[PDB]
Amino acid sequence: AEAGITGTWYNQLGSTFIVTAGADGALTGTYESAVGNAESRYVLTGRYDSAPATDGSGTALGWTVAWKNNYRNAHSATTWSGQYVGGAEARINTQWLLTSGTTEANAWKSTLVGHDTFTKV
Amino acid sequence: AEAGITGTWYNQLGSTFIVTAGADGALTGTYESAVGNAESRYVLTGRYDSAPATDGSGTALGWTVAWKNNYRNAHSATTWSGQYVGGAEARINTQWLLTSGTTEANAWKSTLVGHDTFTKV
Amino acid sequence: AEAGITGTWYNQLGSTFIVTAGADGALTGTYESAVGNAESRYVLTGRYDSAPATDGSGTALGWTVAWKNNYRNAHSATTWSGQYVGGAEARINTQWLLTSGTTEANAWKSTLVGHDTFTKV
Amino acid sequence: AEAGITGTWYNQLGSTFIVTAGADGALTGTYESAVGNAESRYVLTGRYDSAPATDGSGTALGWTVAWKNNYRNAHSATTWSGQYVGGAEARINTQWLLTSGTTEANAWKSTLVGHDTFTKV
Amino acid sequence: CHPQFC
Amino acid sequence: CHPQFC
Amino acid sequence: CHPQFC
Amino acid sequence: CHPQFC
Repeated sequence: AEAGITGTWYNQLGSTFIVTAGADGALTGTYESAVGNAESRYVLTGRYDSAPATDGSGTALGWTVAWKNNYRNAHSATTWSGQYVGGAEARINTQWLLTSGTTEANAWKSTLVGHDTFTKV
Repeated sequence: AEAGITGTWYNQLGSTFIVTAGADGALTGTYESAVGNAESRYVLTGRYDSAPATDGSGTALGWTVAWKNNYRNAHSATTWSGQYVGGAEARINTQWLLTSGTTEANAWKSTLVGHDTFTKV
Repeated sequence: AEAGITGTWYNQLGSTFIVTAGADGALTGTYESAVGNAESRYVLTGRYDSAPATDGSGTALGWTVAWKNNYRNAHSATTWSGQYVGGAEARINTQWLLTSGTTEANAWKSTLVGHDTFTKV
Repeated sequence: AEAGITGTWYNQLGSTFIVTAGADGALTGTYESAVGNAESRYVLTGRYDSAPATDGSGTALGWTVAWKNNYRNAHSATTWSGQYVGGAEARINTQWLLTSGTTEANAWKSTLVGHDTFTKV
Repeated sequence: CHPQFC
Repeated sequence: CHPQFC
Repeated sequence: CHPQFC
Repeated sequence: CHPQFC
């Protein structure tokens, strides 16, 4: 993990995420959407649990991205929760929660759930 | 939000979270479990989307806590996704994902889902 | 459970659900939205796991409601997954998934997640 | 949908599900786990929203399986929420919630979340 | 507004 | 191992 | 369309 | 019991 996590990751839609896993559990980087324009780039911050292993378990981690930068303010934030698996074909399997700010009446429609798998290729 | 988010929050079980919302979307603080012993304290990091508002919407945010500190290493991480509502009785309503590192065979049982509401009281 | 599940349940918004738990795990009934008009009523079907207990565990259950009746067709369906706890103040605690039919491009926004607690009062 | 839904579906692990979609929104069938032994077969019941379409949307549906039959009683139930997409390579994309009955103290660990994709092949 | 709610 | 899986 | 996607 | 809870 750590060194293994550091780098560029891609999901099945083209989104790219670049992260640095620091010695003490920190995850910092940026997430870029499709198109790949100068700024479809948002800041991401998270944590990972290193021990992590004598039985091949994955490394648990999570990060958040608030969808606001100098070109867009989508009034929402997404958190990804999952684990990193290293090896020939390392990947990060996650489940995500995307919450949008709503009025109290619309709170029922505030959170979408999905999943993403990131690879180094 | 921001100033409004900064402070101590409690959920219905007694867990406490202390956060500082920084000018540019950062969320940093610590989460403490029940008992409230010197170190049932874990580092938390997240982001919030400020615009956030002429119609009373909540402020979207999210944070992550990797369950490892100097007394415990639970090989897991939790991400909370939700929104902050300020006012007389401000609160943060969230949905969370807790992922544990597993072997590939047990990946089906790696993520639990739940919800939490935090208040200032 | 079973007899205990059979009856009328209400959630915190006013929605009402009426169910019959049959001898062999079946759950059949109707769900009614707010307003409570002749037909904000939709058919619900589900299953429950009876053993269910020498340690006070809840009874696991789940049901589905497709949001189509003779007055509305919301092109969506919701599934509730949770457990029934009997007693003085019996309740059903659930987490739900609401999926809307979308085109393949919009599939990311197809599922909302939330929670509901139903009581007999 | 309906005719299109009726049939045998397989997910990426080998589980098989056999369903009959009835004229008026009903979904009935059985789910079989891996091994494929006489009875790793459980009853499933659900609903689908037919309108369902002049723009290629999927058909929303959901079903529940209580994990109890004549050989096993896992004191749990799973609900799948998703949509059916027909065509050359028809599939059902879902997100699931698996809840186990727990005592009130363990309720936090009662629900697991995941996703499954079923195909006809 | 959706039938689940209103 | 749970019936959903094995 | 949301930034997470496009 | 997990740290999130106790």
